[PDB]
Amino acid sequence: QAARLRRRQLIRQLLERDKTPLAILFMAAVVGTLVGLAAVAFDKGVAWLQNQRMGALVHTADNYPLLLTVAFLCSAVLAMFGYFLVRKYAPEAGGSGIPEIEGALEDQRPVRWWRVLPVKFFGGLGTLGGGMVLGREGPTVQIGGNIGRMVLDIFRLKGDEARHTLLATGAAAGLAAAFNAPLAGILFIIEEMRPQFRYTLISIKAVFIGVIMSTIMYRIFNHEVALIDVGKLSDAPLNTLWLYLILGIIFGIFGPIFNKWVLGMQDLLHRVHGGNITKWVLMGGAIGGLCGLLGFVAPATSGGGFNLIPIATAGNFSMGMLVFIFVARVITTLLCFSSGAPGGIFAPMLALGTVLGTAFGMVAVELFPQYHLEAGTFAIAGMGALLAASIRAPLTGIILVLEMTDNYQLILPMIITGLGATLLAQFTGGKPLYSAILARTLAKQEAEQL
Amino acid sequence: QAARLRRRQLIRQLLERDKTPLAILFMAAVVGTLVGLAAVAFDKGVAWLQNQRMGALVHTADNYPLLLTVAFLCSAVLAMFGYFLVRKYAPEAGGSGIPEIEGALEDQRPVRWWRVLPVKFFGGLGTLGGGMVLGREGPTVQIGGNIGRMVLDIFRLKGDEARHTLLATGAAAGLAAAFNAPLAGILFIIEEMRPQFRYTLISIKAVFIGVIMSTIMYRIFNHEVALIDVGKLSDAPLNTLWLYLILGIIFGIFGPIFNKWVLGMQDLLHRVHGGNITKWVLMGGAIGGLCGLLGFVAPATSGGGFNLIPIATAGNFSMGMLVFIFVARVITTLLCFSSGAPGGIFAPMLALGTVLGTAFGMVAVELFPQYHLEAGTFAIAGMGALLAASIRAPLTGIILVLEMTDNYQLILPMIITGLGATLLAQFTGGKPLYSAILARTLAKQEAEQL
Repeated sequence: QAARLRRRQLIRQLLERDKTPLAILFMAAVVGTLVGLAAVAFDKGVAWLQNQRMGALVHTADNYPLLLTVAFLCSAVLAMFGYFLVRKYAPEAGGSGIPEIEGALEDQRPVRWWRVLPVKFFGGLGTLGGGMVLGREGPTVQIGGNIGRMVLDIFRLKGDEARHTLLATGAAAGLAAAFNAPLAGILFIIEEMRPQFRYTLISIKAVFIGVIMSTIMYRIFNHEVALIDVGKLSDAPLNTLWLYLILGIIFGIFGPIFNKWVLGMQDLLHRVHGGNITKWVLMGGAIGGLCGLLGFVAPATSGGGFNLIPIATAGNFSMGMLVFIFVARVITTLLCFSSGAPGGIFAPMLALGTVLGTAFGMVAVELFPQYHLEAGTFAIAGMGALLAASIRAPLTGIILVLEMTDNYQLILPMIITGLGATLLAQFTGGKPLYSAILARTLAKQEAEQL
Repeated sequence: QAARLRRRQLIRQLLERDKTPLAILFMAAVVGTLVGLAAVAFDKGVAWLQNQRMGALVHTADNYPLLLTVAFLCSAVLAMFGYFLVRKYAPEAGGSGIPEIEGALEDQRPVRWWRVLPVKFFGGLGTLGGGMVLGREGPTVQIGGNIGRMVLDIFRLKGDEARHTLLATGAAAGLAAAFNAPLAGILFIIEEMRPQFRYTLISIKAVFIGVIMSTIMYRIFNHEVALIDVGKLSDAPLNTLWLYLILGIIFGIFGPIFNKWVLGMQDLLHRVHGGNITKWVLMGGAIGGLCGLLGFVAPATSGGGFNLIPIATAGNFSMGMLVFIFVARVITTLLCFSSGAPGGIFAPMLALGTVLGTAFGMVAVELFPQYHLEAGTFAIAGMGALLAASIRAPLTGIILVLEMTDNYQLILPMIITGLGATLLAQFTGGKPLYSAILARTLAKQEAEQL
């Protein structure tokens, strides 16, 4: 009966497949409407502190000394307000938010919306609005997971089913509304987010419904908008593909290395505030300010990244400038994330990738003039190549780019790259940056209950 | 230690995540090169029997009586040769091939490439080349799974890991090269194909490598080609979205109903050959011929579907003609699939969807002239809407369309439809057509070992 019994199960299971209680759906449908209706508010707000912080630089646009200082001041002030809410009211909403919600799907590091919501919301609203090199996924994904179980508790639903689900959708609807990438939002909650070592109980269809409602919300407000807009680029002939493997490899070897820095520098930053709820808040206002300053002198180095970059570059920067920008951001990016302020490195890793990808093309363009190349295609190929080597979630990367870049012509080179970026990132022993961070924020949670 | 032990595991697991033995990869890399190099050969061949079967209709293009008969004759002959190889040498390669490979991932209905390969290959090469309303995924996906374990056995690899994997990739690389849809190929092997009631042991990254190599093969041969080509259509403003829900609902209620027919008519077809390895082969040559005839008089009703349809329609058919075509194909489609000849209903369900979707638009166009609508967008919305309600695998449907239609502008309406197509397809109690077929081909395998 070992073999002949499985059948009696499957057949009862197959013909019973796709089980989703109408309440989990109608509910995920709500998590989406809110998680999304949240990001639109968050976003439009972070975009307002940038409008104001930029409005004060034309009021005093007479003398550079004052200007170059109010700049540093506004960002430093906001970064403060930020690191504060995090350090005092909920040290959980510091950093990204994915590695955390990602744990909550394994049932650990529970979710306390009652705090994290208004914290992460205003905290990040501070850091991002400051003009720091932080992406806005972290906040939305977390605020999302939270807006998730918040409604799980307000309507008190039972089972692991409705718990794991209503959370995941809040997260997908999160990432989705952060980039207006519904497809990328979903594929994320099932290649990354979700618990990876044992069957899950998340209902895809519930996630879907979430993602849509969230995406609809984004469309409702941000009418006729595209975060990144590059036209259509050249095509990528077969006799060119290999070049994208080479690039994938480079992203591969670099991917892990970057992790060591991002990961190992949130240490060489803990040895400057030691946990001091203020020395920390001051250190933050410091780098936060540094950004506001860079925001005026050489903006290529500050900013949430794509705020102009993937575009201004997928077309025309001097080889050197690229290199500068790359390194410049490599720092500022770590500096802001590693410190521990609200906001993720998802976005800024898109920028870095785009810049590094461009640079590669730059070179390939002049070495094989027999190919008639446009550096751009290499910028798009390597846009999510860093995600692929660092947080190691290619599919979500590939679809996410295609989602907001719209050049399916390059779908092949895009994979060829991102795929080799996960290989050379394994044979060099790297780790899913988002997990390696859970491990840390978990093993250092274990040796603290003794 | 209940709670505090899980941690000691995860942390050992997290930091150990992404385990893939270099041999499984290098191997999947081979399954892809072959599974793909197989479809290109299969395809180009099925396209040749259509060139020849069409070459004989210009040799005798004088008199309609002879013409209208050699037409029926060639198809009837080929369909014969087809149902034969299936009935005599391997009754496993009859029907699609997905419900079967889909079982092999649960470990049942084992795979015997030594037979099924040359059978499904030439068998379908017969049926499809005949011009029957059968898609070419079935054959490739199966021939793929088979080319899969074939190399698992030729190189004899161990574990459930390398078995489940090398199979799945052969399948993904299958679907992938069948539509030149790498992304759809992958998302399929993880929303459908794969065992759904317990953690799997398939290595995504292995699948990836397969899909690519397969897709590269397709590009290697079919240079500058697109199976379906519709330009860019109008955009889909917010004040229009709901219309696509309505459509999703309709696809929802219809989805299951169709299943009952496809499913319940492979019965009202068994009562005409009773298992007779010849009455069957004759019944086949019959409907197979019927197609060759329709292939000349009203082609909208025969053919693998998109062979002109999703295009000639995503633009201009009379409301009625659509209706005709819809019903006409509804039959011919079942008739060919249900009979039990090699070839799937994946493709033909795209056609039906496109026709039904068009029809919906047709109507919506003239009812809300306040919207400035193009029926087309509704054709694309509902292209994979049948897949969504019938085989109930939306994500694979949505990406598959976008993959070969290239209108991301409609990504929202595409989901809004396909999503509502799985809801109204649950609240009406339908089942994953691909599973319901495994159940059947499994429970009738159990009551045959007594």
